[PDB]
Amino acid sequence: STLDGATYERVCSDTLDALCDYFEELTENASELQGTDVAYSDGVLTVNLGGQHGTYVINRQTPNKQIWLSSPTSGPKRYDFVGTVAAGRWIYKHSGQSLHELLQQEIPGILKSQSVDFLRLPYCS
Repeated sequence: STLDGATYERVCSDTLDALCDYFEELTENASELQGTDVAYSDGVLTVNLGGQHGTYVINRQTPNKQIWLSSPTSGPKRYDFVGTVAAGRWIYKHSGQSLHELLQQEIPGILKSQSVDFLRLPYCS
């Protein structure tokens, strides 16, 4: 393939909607961590983890049929989808790790209060 426009929109929506839900799950449980907030609109997911840890941005970029990521520690990446509507993952041309594996690497050390597993979410097969 590539995912055509309609399929990309469905897969991207499912991927990002679930990530938003999970980041809300993690940050609403971490009640002791102040200055955190999750915002989500227009295909842009914002995870502000405070003044020390910075802000993640994960967003749909429709013209490119990609998901873009900016991490306060590892910087920017553009992800393409590989797979089908049934199962797939988001991959970046200069890393072996999927989007969700990157978050699994970087987030647990920040949210030490939580048991973190991004690999249970849709579209990281």
